[PDB]
Amino acid sequence: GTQCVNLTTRTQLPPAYTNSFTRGVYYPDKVFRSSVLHSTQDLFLPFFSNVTWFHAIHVSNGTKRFDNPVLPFNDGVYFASTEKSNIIRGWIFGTTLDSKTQSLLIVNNATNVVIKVCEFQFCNDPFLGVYYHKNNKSWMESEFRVYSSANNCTFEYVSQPFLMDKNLREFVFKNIDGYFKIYSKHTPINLVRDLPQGFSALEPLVDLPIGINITRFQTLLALHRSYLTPGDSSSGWTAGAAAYYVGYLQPRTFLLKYNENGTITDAVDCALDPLSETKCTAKS
Amino acid sequence: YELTQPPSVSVSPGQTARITCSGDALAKHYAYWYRQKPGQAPVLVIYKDSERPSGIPERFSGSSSGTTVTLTISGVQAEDEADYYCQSADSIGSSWVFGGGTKLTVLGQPKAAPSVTLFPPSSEELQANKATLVCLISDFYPGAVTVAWKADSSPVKAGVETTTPSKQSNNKYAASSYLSLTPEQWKSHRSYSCQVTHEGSTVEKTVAPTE
Amino acid sequence: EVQLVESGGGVVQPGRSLRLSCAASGFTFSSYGMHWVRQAPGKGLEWVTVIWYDGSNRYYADSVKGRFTISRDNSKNTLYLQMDSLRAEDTAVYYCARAVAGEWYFDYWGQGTLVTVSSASTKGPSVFPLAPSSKSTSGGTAALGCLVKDYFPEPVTVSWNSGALTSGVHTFPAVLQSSGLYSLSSVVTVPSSSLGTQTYICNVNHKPSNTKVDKKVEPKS
Ligand SMILES: *[C@@H]1O[C@H](CO[C@@H]2O[C@@H](C)[C@@H](O)[C@@H](O)[C@@H]2O)[C@@H](O[C@@H]2O[C@H](CO)[C@@H](O[C@@H]3O[C@H](CO[C@H]4O[C@H](CO)[C@@H](O)[C@H](O)[C@@H]4O)[C@@H](O)[C@H](O)[C@@H]3O)[C@H](O)[C@H]2NC(C)=O)[C@H](O)[C@H]1NC(C)=O
Ligand SMILES: *[C@@H]1O[C@H](CO[C@@H]2O[C@@H](C)[C@@H](O)[C@@H](O)[C@@H]2O)[C@@H](O[C@@H]2O[C@H](CO)[C@@H](O[C@@H]3O[C@H](CO)[C@@H](O)[C@H](O)[C@@H]3O)[C@H](O)[C@H]2NC(C)=O)[C@H](O)[C@H]1NC(C)=O
Ligand SMILES: *[C@@H]1O[C@H](CO[C@@H]2O[C@@H](C)[C@@H](O)[C@@H](O)[C@@H]2O)[C@@H](O[C@@H]2O[C@H](CO)[C@@H](O[C@@H]3O[C@H](CO)[C@@H](O)[C@H](O)[C@@H]3O)[C@H](O)[C@H]2NC(C)=O)[C@H](O)[C@H]1NC(C)=O
Ligand SMILES: *[C@@H]1O[C@H](CO[C@@H]2O[C@@H](C)[C@@H](O)[C@@H](O)[C@@H]2O)[C@@H](O)[C@H](O)[C@H]1NC(C)=O
Ligand SMILES: *[C@@H]1O[C@H](CO[C@@H]2O[C@@H](C)[C@@H](O)[C@@H](O)[C@@H]2O)[C@@H](O)[C@H](O)[C@H]1NC(C)=O
Ligand SMILES: *[C@@H]1O[C@H](CO)[C@@H](O)[C@H](O)[C@H]1NC(C)=O
Ligand SMILES: *[C@@H]1O[C@H](CO)[C@@H](O)[C@H](O)[C@H]1NC(C)=O
Ligand SMILES: OC[C@@H](O)[C@H](O)[C@@H](O)CO
Repeated sequence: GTQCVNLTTRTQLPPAYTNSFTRGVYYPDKVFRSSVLHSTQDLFLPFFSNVTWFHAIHVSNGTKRFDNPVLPFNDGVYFASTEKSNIIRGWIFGTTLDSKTQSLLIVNNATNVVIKVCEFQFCNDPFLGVYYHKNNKSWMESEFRVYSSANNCTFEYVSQPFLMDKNLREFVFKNIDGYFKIYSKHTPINLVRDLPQGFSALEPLVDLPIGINITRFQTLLALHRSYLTPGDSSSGWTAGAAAYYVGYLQPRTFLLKYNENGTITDAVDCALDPLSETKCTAKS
Repeated sequence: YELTQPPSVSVSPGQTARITCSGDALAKHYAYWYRQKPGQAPVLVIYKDSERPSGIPERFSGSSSGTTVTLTISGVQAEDEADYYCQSADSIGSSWVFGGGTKLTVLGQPKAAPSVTLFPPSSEELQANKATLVCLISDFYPGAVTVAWKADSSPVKAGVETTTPSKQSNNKYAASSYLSLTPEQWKSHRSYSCQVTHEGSTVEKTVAPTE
Repeated sequence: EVQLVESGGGVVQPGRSLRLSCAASGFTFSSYGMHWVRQAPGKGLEWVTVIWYDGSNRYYADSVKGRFTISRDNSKNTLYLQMDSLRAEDTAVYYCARAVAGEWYFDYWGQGTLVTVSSASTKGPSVFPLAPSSKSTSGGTAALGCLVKDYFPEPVTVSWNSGALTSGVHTFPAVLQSSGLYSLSSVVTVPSSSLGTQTYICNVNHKPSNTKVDKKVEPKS
């Protein structure tokens, strides 16, 4: 394992609230469909659903604040972020998030993604370190500060990075019948505060044969060396990009519009309103 | 994590002194340079390899190159003779590290030969069943001497305690050396000698129990 | 404006404990991380420990890990270092220093406090006269002195004739012997013609043992 760092400040950062508009839709399956409208019941992000915007770290005076909370998982999670800074590197999923139970660790870095399932003893304020190498004049990984120890490991997976390099990243996480399923999409945008209007379905990223309870998760962040000085001020980092959006999936019935190339271009939340209930009864 | 700098650098007045610091960490992070004069807290001279604090004159410039950073002092003057330390911190902010330090010596001071005074044991100490010979060495420069004691003509092997040289108010150096004997040892030899070697010159004083 | 003042240093046997304090003024103490750095006599700078602005995090050099505890009371603007299980190798001037905000160096330093770790026990000196000798002095003069032997800890003070005699006085730095005790010598050069008429007395003061000696230094017979 590694040593742990106490980052959470006495002064917390307040969450904001926004809507999902019509986002969070994803290809429920790998079945090809073309020029057709398909009805399916599954865990979807209801339209205009309650969404929370968290700021994990901030520099004001230059005062430091940190509040990177452990959130519930409920029936599934919609996660989104806007950052060109590669600050968000992954997530931790599990129940107790300590050595008493298994937990899922998903970490990205420049070269690969690592996914592990272990009895982890997690730091209260987990994170990854990065610093600016002055001779190579570039950013590099410093030290993991995520967990104190890890045993009983039952799953390890390595592949290519997907969080690395006006860019909206969207993820949906489900934990069903032993599989942790991840869907994602990258979209370019010109909006700052609120989730953009428009439609974009998320493509299947990976199904993982994990087989564990998940009731909570926490985001993993990469912090600059600049931020770890012993003072309360951080002059060497415009940390405002370290924020993310969280909504939650619900069992809903949706109509999905597949165009002639098999792409989902529109959807209907049948329970949203009478008009949608009508389009679902009519099936057109 | 460890920072290696040479223990001593000698330069002449007006010339440029260059003090190097090397270590793998220095390729990753900034280095910082401090000056310390005898009996004083260190003082920051260079930060972030090359930047000067407001109080630091332009004669101090910092450079870097791979795993080595360099403090350059142009126009070296007598007041710059001091110890200079390089410093860094690790990646994760858990550790700070100093180099071993470099003594910067400003040359141009002439050699000064030591004056040597040797006192025998006092009668009062002999009455206390102890015996100390006292060899006092003063007004010498460079501050480096070798002291040897002899019983009759044979070098003593033990009982000798010698100070490191210390800078006097007049910028020359002083030292003392003490030889501890039993009264029997003192009285059973014909004489004892303190021999002081400095810069290839030897001064030898000798005392005898007879007196 | 900014001031850092150390206190709590002194002389202690190995294995015992000691608590250093640093009283800060002239800046918003709580906004700055604080360091202790030490320096063994004749040796270089060794980083010892750091504490964050709010105490949330603490880091110690490996040499002191497990033995020393850094802490702070921001309401009193005071930084502390608790040194337990002291070892001889902890002998050093301990400096308090401020971590520059926004970088990795030290922008302000305390005046330092001396910590001496030694198994020697407090002992007052024996004082012996060094009877006058003209063998190593200039013409018409003689050198006489006092040997202040086997005392602990430092310092001793030596005056001559209660401070009336200052010209020609040289008090030498002490030797620290293998026994753990200090010895030093004080010699004054005086006119040879005075020896039969001027009485010479060295006033030796060792406050740690509450010892004073006034030694009369007579010519040999
Ligand atoms: C559904 O997919 C088809 C086929 O495209 C392939 O499959 C998709 C899924 C992607 O992977 C593509 O990258 C693949 O190439 C798309 O085909 C469109 O066809 C029309 C023409 O019917 C294109 O519009 C024209 O393109 C001309 C350029 O020549 C091209 O067409 C000729 C046909 O003779 C062909 O010989 C040549 O090799 C080229 O392929 C151009 O001169 C003309 O003015 C006009 O622009 C159109 O560009 C094609 N689409 C793309 C993306 O290239 C469908 O468009 C796609 N539908 C949807 C809704 O996405
Ligand atoms: C991105 O991250 C990977 C994975 O890092 C590993 O897993 C993480 C979850 C954390 O637990 C890390 O602490 C952990 O290292 C990095 O790849 C890893 O690099 C290390 C260092 O080179 C490898 O360790 C070595 O393995 C060899 C095996 O032959 C031993 O001989 C060595 O003594 C040493 O133990 C480790 O195997 C390697 N793992 C993988 C899966 O590649 C990767 O470097 C990092 N990217 C960057 C840019 O740093
Ligand atoms: C990160 O924070 C934890 C928790 O410490 C708690 O929060 C801090 C902000 C302070 O208010 C602490 O006073 C508070 O407990 C640190 O872990 C804790 O460290 C202290 C100091 O080492 C431990 O106290 C000691 O415990 C041992 C027995 O294990 C006794 O012998 C000692 O006399 C002393 O009482 C404390 O047990 C420990 N708590 C836990 C749960 O481990 C942690 O060190 C810190 N990380 C750092 C310093 O970077
Ligand atoms: C769901 O949204 C809640 C906000 O509720 C709305 O705002 C408050 C002030 C009231 O006006 C209420 O009637 C509104 O519906 C959040 O407090 C809550 O944390 C959100 N829950 C989740 C899981 O995102
Ligand atoms: C490692 O695991 C041992 C066996 O635990 C059992 O099997 C694993 C695969 C899980 O299914 C677990 O729930 C089971 O109870 C433990 O006996 C052992 O203590 C574990 N090691 C540590 C350090 O806890
Ligand atoms: C620094 O750059 C050189 C040249 O590209 C490279 O060989 C070296 O590995 C780099 N250093 C690190 C720590 O990556
Ligand atoms: C998942 O949670 C249920 C309780 O809701 C529990 O019965 C089951 O054992 C858990 N699964 C695992 C693998 O622990
Ligand atoms: O699960 C559906 C498959 O991902 C493809 O058929 C989609 O067209 C997206 O690429």
